[PDB]
Amino acid sequence: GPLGSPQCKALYAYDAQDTDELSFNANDIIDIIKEDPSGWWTGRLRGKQGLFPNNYVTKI
Ligand SMILES: NCCCCCCCCN
Repeated sequence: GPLGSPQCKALYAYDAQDTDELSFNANDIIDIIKEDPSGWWTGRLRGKQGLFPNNYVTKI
């Protein structure tokens, strides 16, 4: 593609609340794998994959 694969930048830190969730720090860059319509997106960051709330991030 002309652009990289989709990413977003965390606006706020998120601490996973379940085993299927992803934790990250504010300003972390997350690779987006899936964008569920609920806003629970699937991301990868530093050797972790998991669900995270999209209201904590901004697409870049
Ligand atoms: N712990 C996250 C639960 C929220 C539900 C995520 C939706 C996944 C749908 N495959």
